[PDB]
Order: sequence, then C-alpha cells, then structure tokens
Amino acid sequence: KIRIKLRGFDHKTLDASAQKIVEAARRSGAQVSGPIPLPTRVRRFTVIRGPFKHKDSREHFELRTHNRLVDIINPNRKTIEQLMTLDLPTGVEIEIKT
Amino acid sequence: GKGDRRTRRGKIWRGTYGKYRPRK
Amino acid sequence: PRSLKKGVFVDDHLLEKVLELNAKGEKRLIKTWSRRSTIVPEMVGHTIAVYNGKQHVPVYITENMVGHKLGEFAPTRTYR
Amino acid sequence: ARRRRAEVRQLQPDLVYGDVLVTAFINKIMRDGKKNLAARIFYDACKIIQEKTGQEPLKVFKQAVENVKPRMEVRSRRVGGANYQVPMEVSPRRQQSLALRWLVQAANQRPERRAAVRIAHELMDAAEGKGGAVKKKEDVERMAEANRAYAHYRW
Amino acid sequence: ARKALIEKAKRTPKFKVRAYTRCVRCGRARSVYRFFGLCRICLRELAHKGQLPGVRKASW
Amino acid sequence: EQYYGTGRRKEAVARVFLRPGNGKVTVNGQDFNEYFQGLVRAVAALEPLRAVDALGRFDAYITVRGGGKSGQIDAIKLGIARALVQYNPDYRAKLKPLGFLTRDARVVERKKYGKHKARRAPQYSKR
Amino acid sequence: GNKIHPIGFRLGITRDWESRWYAGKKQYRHLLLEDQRIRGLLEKELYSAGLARVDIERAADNVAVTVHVAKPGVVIGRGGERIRVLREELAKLTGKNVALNVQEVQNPNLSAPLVAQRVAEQIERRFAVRRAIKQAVQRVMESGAKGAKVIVSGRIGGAEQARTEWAAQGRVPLHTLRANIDYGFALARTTYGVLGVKAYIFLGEV
Amino acid sequence: ARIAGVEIPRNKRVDVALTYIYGIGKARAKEALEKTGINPATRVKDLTEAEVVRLREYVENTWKLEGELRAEVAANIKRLMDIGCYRGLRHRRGLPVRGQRTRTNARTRKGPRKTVAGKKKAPRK
RNA sequence: CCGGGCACUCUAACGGGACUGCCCGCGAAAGCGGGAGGAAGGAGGGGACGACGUCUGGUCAGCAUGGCCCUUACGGCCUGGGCGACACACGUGCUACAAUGCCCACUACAAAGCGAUGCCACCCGGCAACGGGGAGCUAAUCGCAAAAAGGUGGGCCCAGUUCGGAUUGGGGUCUGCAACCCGACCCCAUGAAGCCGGAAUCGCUAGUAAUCGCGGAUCAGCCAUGCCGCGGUGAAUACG
Ligand SMILES: [K+]
Ligand SMILES: [K+]
Ligand SMILES: [K+]
Ligand SMILES: [Mg+2]
Ligand SMILES: [Mg+2]
Ligand SMILES: [Mg+2]
Ligand SMILES: [Mg+2]
Ligand SMILES: [Mg+2]
Ligand SMILES: [Mg+2]
Ligand SMILES: [Mg+2]
Ligand SMILES: [Mg+2]
Ligand SMILES: [Mg+2]
Ligand SMILES: [Mg+2]
Ligand SMILES: [Mg+2]
Ligand SMILES: [Mg+2]
Ligand SMILES: [Mg+2]
Ligand SMILES: [Mg+2]
Ligand SMILES: [Mg+2]
Ligand SMILES: [Mg+2]
Ligand SMILES: [Mg+2]
Ligand SMILES: [Mg+2]
Ligand SMILES: [Mg+2]
Ligand SMILES: [Mg+2]
Ligand SMILES: [Mg+2]
Ligand SMILES: [Mg+2]
Ligand SMILES: [Mg+2]
Ligand SMILES: [Mg+2]
Ligand SMILES: [Mg+2]
Ligand SMILES: [Mg+2]
Ligand SMILES: [Mg+2]
Ligand SMILES: [Zn+2]
Repeated sequence: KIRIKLRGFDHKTLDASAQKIVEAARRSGAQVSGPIPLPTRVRRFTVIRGPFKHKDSREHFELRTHNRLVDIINPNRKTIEQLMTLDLPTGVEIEIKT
Repeated sequence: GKGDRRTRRGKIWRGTYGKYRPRK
Repeated sequence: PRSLKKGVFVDDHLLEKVLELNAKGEKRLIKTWSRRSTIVPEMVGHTIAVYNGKQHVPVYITENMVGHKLGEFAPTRTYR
Repeated sequence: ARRRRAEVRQLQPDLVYGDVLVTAFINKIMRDGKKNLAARIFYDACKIIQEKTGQEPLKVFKQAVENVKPRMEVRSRRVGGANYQVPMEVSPRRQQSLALRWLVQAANQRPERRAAVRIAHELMDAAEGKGGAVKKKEDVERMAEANRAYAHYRW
Repeated sequence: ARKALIEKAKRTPKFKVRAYTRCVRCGRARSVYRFFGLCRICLRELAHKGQLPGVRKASW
Repeated sequence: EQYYGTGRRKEAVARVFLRPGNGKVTVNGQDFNEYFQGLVRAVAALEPLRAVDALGRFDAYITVRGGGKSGQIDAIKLGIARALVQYNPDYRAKLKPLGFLTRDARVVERKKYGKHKARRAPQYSKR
Repeated sequence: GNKIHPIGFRLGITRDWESRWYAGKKQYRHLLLEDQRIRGLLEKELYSAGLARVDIERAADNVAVTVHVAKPGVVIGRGGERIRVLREELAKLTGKNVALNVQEVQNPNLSAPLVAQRVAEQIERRFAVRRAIKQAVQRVMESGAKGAKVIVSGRIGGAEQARTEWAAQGRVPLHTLRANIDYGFALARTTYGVLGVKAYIFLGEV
Repeated sequence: ARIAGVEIPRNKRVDVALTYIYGIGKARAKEALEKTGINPATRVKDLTEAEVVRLREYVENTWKLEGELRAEVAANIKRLMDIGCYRGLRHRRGLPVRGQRTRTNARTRKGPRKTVAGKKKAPRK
C-alpha cells in the first residue's frame, strides 16, 4: 500500500519520471496499481497585450499542473532499494502515503 | 423580474439567499 | 436602511475630551477631524468644529441629532 | 452570398407528421430557442382545429398556408434619381417563407389571450380565405401589378 | 511608482486594510496578480522569455 | 444475449444495452417517458429502431451523463443504432441512408476576447 | 506594432524554459522573485563573460543555476578564485546551498543574445550602424546557420528622427513553429538616448 | 369590505385586495389572513361579516397604516431635514439620498429633464 | 453502499484516420460538379500565427531612456476632503414594459473552474442576511453547488395588473481601525417611469443569432449590470 502522487507542469517528465518508479518495483514488488492519469488542473491568466489601453487585445496564458498515481500495493521491502535514490526528474514533485 | 430583490429570480440573479430563496 | 452592529463606533480622541469637559461643567468649541465618530448623549449641548477637508465647521450638537455621525453635519462639497 | 449560391438548409421532419413544412412553421413560432414550448403551441392548436373542425389539422395547415402565399410583390430600384416599385414574381422558396412568417405574425396580432388559440384561429381564418394573414398577402399583390407601368424593369 | 511609494513593503500598515500587493518587478500597483507578485505587463514579458516555469501560451 | 453501442452528442455520453423483449426502456433507471417528461423531442431517440422495424423485439437499458436532456436524446439515438449494428451488421445499410451512424460534431463554439460571445461583437457608436 | 516573441511562441516546441521546477501557489512567487534576483546579479556581473542563457533548476531547497557563457574564463577566474566568490555571494543572497555550473558556448556567433550585445556595444562605441548590422548578419551567417537577421531600433547615429535599420540573410520564417530561431534583445544606452538591437538566428528545422 | 382607513378593496382575492391598503404589502397580507384563518383565495365579495370583522380588527390594531404612516414618514423626512443632516439637505435640494451618482440618470428623483445650451466641438460623446 | 471487475463512462499520455486515395462526368492541367465507403470529404469545425509598410497613431502615469525643469521643495509623512459634484448632452450596458408571460410547490439534465490560515457539508438560533457549534478537504476522494431555462401541479385573467422594481421611510446583518461624504447583503413598508421607443443606428450566416444559468482573475468588502471563460436550449435568411 504505497500511494505516491506525481504532480508537475511537464507531462513528459512527470510522465517518464513516473514510469521510472513503475519498473523500479516490477522487479521486486506487486504488479503495482499501474500509472494512473488523474485530471489536470489548468490555471489561466489573461492580460491586455500592450501597456496602456487597447482593452480588446489580450493574450492567454495557462499553467497546466498534470497528475499521476502509480500506487504500489504490497509494501515490498525489496523495492525501496530500486526506489530509494534512483531518480532523475527536475521539475517533478512526489508525495508518498502508505 | 431579475431586478426584484423579493423574487426567486431576484435572488438568483443577484446571487444571494434569503426569505425569497432559501438555501435548500 | 442604515446599520453598523453591536459596538457603536466613536473616536476616543474627543470622547475622552468631551466627557473630560463635563467633569468641569462645560466648555466652548472642540476642533476635530474625526467625522467618523458617532454622536452620543454626553455631547448634547456642546459645539464640535468638524473638518470639511478645508476648514472646521462649528456644529452645535442637539438632542435629536444623536444617532447620527459628525460628518453628516459637515457638508463636504460646494454647489451653485 | 457574394461567392456561391447558398444552399437552402434541410430541416428535420415533424415528430408528429413527419412533415418539414411543419417544423418550419414551428421554428417561426419559436422564441428564444425554446422549441418545446413552440411545438406545444402548434400541436395544442392542431388539437383545437380538431375539435372545432372535423378536418384534420395537417390539411387545414396546408390550405391555410397555400392561401397566404403571395405570387407577386414590388421590390425597389434606383433610376434617374427617383425610386420605382418594380413588380416581379416570387420564387417558391420565398413564397413559403413569407407565408409561414405572415401567419405567425398575423396570429400573434389576434385578440385571443392563449397562443395556441391564435395560431389555430389564424390558421382557420386562413384556409377559409379570411384573416389578416391573407389580408397582408392580397395587399402585397395589390401593391404589385398595381405598378404594371414599371414592370418593364425585369429584375 | 515613486520609490517613496514602493515602501508598500512596510507590512507596518498600522491597520492591515492598507496593504496592497504591488508588482515586485515594475512596482506596478494597478494590475498585480497574486500567484506571481507580477503585474499584467511584467507577467506578459517574463512569460514570453520562459522565466516562468510551466507558464505556456494558452490556446484552445 | 445483449448488444452494445455508445453514442455522444453536444458533449454528453450514453451507455446503451439492447436485450430482446417487449419494448421497455430503462433510462438511468426511470422509464423512458419518465425521464423525458413532456419533451416533444425524446420520441426521436428510439428512431433507429422504427427504421429497421424493430422496437417490438427489443428492450433497452440506457445510462447517460453530461450535457442536457436534448443532447442525451441524440446520444441515445447513437448508441441504439450503434449497438443495433453490432447485433446485426446488415443493419448499417439501412441506417446510413438516414445517417443515424453519424456523430453530430456541432459543439458550443468558444468565446473570443473582444467579442461579447464568440461571434456576437460589441456595439460601436457614431463611428 | 505586431509580431509575438519567437521564444514565448515556441516554448512547448523547439525551445525549453529557462527555469524548470514545480511549486505550489504558496511558494511559486517566492521561488520567482529570488529565481529572478539570481539573474539580476549574474547579469550585472558575468557581463564580460558574455552570458547567453542562465538556466536554473530547483528541488527541495536545491539550485542548479547553470550559466552559459562564451568566455568561461572570466567566470571561474584564477584557478577557481572567482567561481567561488560568485557562489558564496550567490548562496549569501539565498541560503539554499546553491550549485553553479559554467557551460561554454560553442560559437557565440549563433547566440542571438550575444550577437545582439555585440551590435549594441559597437553602437555605444560611436560605430557605424549599417556596417555592424551587415557584419553581424555575416558573422552569424558565416558560422553556419540556415538564416539570420538583425534589427537596430531608432535614433540611429543620434539622428533627430528615429529610424529602423535591419537587413538579413537566408531564412527567418517566424511563422513556422518547427524552426528554432534563437532570439536575443540587447539594449544600447547612449548620450542621445536608448537604442534597441534585436537578433534572430535560424538554426535547425524539425 | 372596508378594512383599514376607508379602504375598499374587492372582486379580487383578499390577500391581493388587502394590498390596496397603504401600509399593507404582499407580506403582511399573507400574515393577517393566516393569523385570522381566512382562505386568501376567497374573493372579497365572498368574505363573511365575521371574517371581515376579524380582519379589520387585526390589521387596524396590529399596525400603523394609511394616513397615519404618511404623516409619520413625512414627519421623519421633515425631521432629519431640520437638522444640519446631510440626507436632509438632499431631500431639500431634491436629489437622491442613498449615495447614488447624479452626473447621469438620477431622474426618478429629479423628475423631467430641463435641457439647456452648450458646446458643439470636443465630441461631448 | 459490500464483495471485486475494468468491460464500459471517464481521466490523460501516445498513436490510428482524410490523401480529391476510390468511382462517374468535365478539363490540357491545376482543379471543378456529382457517387461510394466512412465518425469525419475536399482548407471537417474553432484557436494560436497577423509580411515590406502606413497612421510624425498610443503610451515619458507600467518599465527603460536623451534633454529640459524643482530641490526646505513640483521631494517625503500624515489626518481629512476630492477622484463618487449635477441645470445639462453622448457612448456601452442592465432591468423592463408582460399570458410564448409572472409568481409559489415539487422535481430532472451541464461544463469549466476555485478552495490555510480558505472552500465550508451537517446540526441549532433567527422570517432572513447572518450567527453558534462542527465533519471533511491538503482535494477526480471532501466543499463551493442550487445549475437556470425545462418538466408536473396550482394561482393570476389583460389591469399599469400578482406586469415593472425606480425612489423613499424603517429595523437589521456583515467586512473593516473606521461605511457622513462614499460599501454590499437581508427584512417590513414605498411601489416611480415604463404598453415596445423619432430622425438615425448596431450584431450575427449554425450549434452562429437569440435565450438560460455556472465559474474565475482582481479582491477585507464592494458599488461587476464590467471583463475573460463555461456549458444548457437552439432558429431565420442569403435572389443576388
Ligand atoms: K428575460
Ligand atoms: K512618429
Ligand atoms: K419615474
Ligand atoms: Mg415583480
Ligand atoms: Mg465598529
Ligand atoms: Mg422550451
Ligand atoms: Mg519610477
Ligand atoms: Mg485593498
Ligand atoms: Mg494592487
Ligand atoms: Mg452560449
Ligand atoms: Mg516569430
Ligand atoms: Mg399597499
Ligand atoms: Mg454622489
Ligand atoms: Mg483527377
Ligand atoms: Mg499560417
Ligand atoms: Mg503625435
Ligand atoms: Mg491620435
Ligand atoms: Mg507615435
Ligand atoms: Mg472615475
Ligand atoms: Mg437584453
Ligand atoms: Mg412575451
Ligand atoms: Mg440556520
Ligand atoms: Mg431557522
Ligand atoms: Mg462608504
Ligand atoms: Mg398592458
Ligand atoms: Mg463570416
Ligand atoms: Mg458572474
Ligand atoms: Mg470579489
Ligand atoms: Mg453604487
Ligand atoms: Mg457578478
Ligand atoms: Zn509589473
């Protein structure tokens, strides 16, 4: 019962990086609950394009926070070896909950 | 109408609650 | 349809300056900038010079004009 | 339509008569997108043309329409500075368009409070030959032709 | 945006209802976002540069 | 046994299951006519059957979510004809001519800036 | 007054961010004011080095701060005498035990910001504008490249009436995403006001 | 029936007909009828001498209505007008008293428009 | 809800698919007009993208900047006032003038978003705004949240009306150091113009217009009927 959520801005890293944790267990743990998607929380920013006036232009910006699950049922004691300090991502965050 | 504080629509439109539009 | 709640606001600048004039009979005039303050009984029979934003307007406070606020008697703008 | 020649969109047949000419009239009766509300008015009126008449509504409908189709009208034009009302025929597509519109317009001009009644009552007076829908029509025609002196301006 | 007014940072308002965001990058005090501490202008600029992680050009 | 089809419209999905029987239809539990109370529309959703003269040979268990009751009515219209095809592929030949097999792509067009709502533009005064 | 930023227009594609790191609505702004302040000092300092880019990565109180330079020499300093000062001067501003690489730019003539700075300098040096531009494009267009372009703002040669000189070679298809055009702006302070140099270098394709 | 001060509502549901009384609105109408048990839906013509009387009683005693209100309201306006009170000044000058703009539309309080001359260029638009 | 299953729906990564490829007619080609097969057919819808340049266009009050100018002040602090004034005129809007409508009941179907010192279920006091107490959320897991138009039932019967809710008395709740000038929000009483708008003039060609409601940024609160998005229902017409 290892719940590890994966939240980031890059759906490629937070994705590859996410499939890093998946194999570092498929060699020492339950078939795992596989990598679960989980809706993305988009944040939009809308601003008048130029300074002073011209209120009818505006440009649209969004901050896409992607998410993941993974989740390794069966608290395998041999998995924490491959899943201890064998990471590589740079813009990813990880939450661990048992 | 959407402008009568004391109607169902009045409340909704003005996005409030009260006697004329209770919170469930 | 006015309001405020439970605690009737008044600035102690002149409060502890209006009652302080009572523990000595009375006085004459009081220069104030706080029109935010609610007129209460211990003022009845006084003369509070409120500020427009330009000058101080004498304001003989009376019985009825209690619940009101000092500013209500110091007209801000000037018109035709 | 500066480029091609615009294709007349095809409507969905009636759910109670499998008629397109009905859906058409129903759309004209329609207000702010509320079709359900519209539809009712129609059928409810069809039921009223049912009671007050042994004839089926669908038939009363068709006839009501048919009588209000104008076959001539006057469109304007600029010549020498003055304006002339040139009488010209009226294509099938337009005849229909003006009919259904005129009915509904004449209908809602009626005195009876209930909608479905007015549509029913106008529809009846229509097939009968009377009614303001037909008056509007006969008028467009009186207008046209009554300028035959300008007909030599074939559109 | 006179320096004397970029004192906002005070946090010594005497009455907290006097506090007011104010862009950290241009001193802007009129269209300052919370999530960035940047005004609508500054936000547009750095966003284009790519100095705001994740922040991409939204389209749909 | 039973046959499946999906069906989506104006952003609303429908789960369709067709089983031989009278002609009863369970939409989200409630009987069809219960769910689609007085909506002159509804009636259409079962059109795929009238097409191949079925109806009186099938029962239908339908689920539906997202959108509005009229969008769903069209979604139901798809599943019914999509399942009805899996059941018997020879049925496509009669459904296509009336295209019940097509997915209506018309969807709420996005709102643009500067415009009051996509296309509807603001009103300019004495230019 | 049109045309979007070539970088901002190509972030998700041919061009990555200059700051990679996730944060929450509570720290994002902070990890920005700072993350920005990092670029503030490094820019004023590592000027002569000719710093093209200043990537910055983060983690649990960690920092990358890879500084890209043409002449890494001035960076590091005598044996290591400087890359130490400016790391202790760095971590002083932000107590985060910050790393600090020093990458080297292979051919600074394909580094739009540099090319811009170059032209910018020459302008403060009372040089002839049109020349620098023509040269710049050449230097860049010669160091390989499938296209290049430079634009100096206005008030050319202190001329009362501002103008806009540019000239370019090869391709600079600003409309195609699948391109990769390093863009670089460089200001140019003077005795008669500012000038703005802009540089484009069409490198790759797909 | 004649409830409050010579008020003669009729041929209409009592609840709504009651409304024709000065100080009586949709709310109080609903009240009085209930706290007197009288189907609101009964036309006034169809009330009862009994019901009517009960109604007349409650209303005229449970509240300050008609002419008495008017005099009272006018009294208050008059009141806060005798003070150097700002609101009072607005009443005197005949302008809105609840902090509304007067640069444009403040008609309902000002009445009809008393148009005048002005400039032409500098698009007053 | 349990068990436990991923098949569906969905979530979100990655791919498949459309090419005038196939069929007939025209053509010299390019490419037309039709047909089949297909979810989709000839840029399938909608975005981001706006050339050399033109208005000596806009912005020195976002910022940057050359040159003038002030320096016990044209710099700085504060309390208070003013940006909210009102004989008038215009732009953009909101709410309407009603029966295809307005109320009150009861019931059904959305999407996007937002939520630490914040969404706030539930319970209790109060007509209510709101107040107490208090579960859950660190958020596909809890909350905002009722979608509304719709449907079923009942009332109103054509009246300035059960239309419309301006204005004005009252009595209150909140935020906030503080609501006189100058805040929303309840509740009672008021219940104004308005019967569809002259000359003129605006938008929109399809999930568009029209109509209904929902969210967010900014933000203590709010004067948002603004703005940027969201999804329900869903037309008319285009000869030319
Ligand atoms: K309406
Ligand atoms: K110019
Ligand atoms: K009025
Ligand atoms: Mg009303
Ligand atoms: Mg207080
Ligand atoms: Mg309807
Ligand atoms: Mg400054
Ligand atoms: Mg504030
Ligand atoms: Mg601010
Ligand atoms: Mg819409
Ligand atoms: Mg470009
Ligand atoms: Mg009354
Ligand atoms: Mg005012
Ligand atoms: Mg060919
Ligand atoms: Mg293009
Ligand atoms: Mg000029
Ligand atoms: Mg101009
Ligand atoms: Mg200019
Ligand atoms: Mg203003
Ligand atoms: Mg409107
Ligand atoms: Mg109507
Ligand atoms: Mg309660
Ligand atoms: Mg209670
Ligand atoms: Mg105030
Ligand atoms: Mg009327
Ligand atoms: Mg068009
Ligand atoms: Mg809103
Ligand atoms: Mg707000
Ligand atoms: Mg206001
Ligand atoms: Mg609002
Ligand atoms: Zn800023």
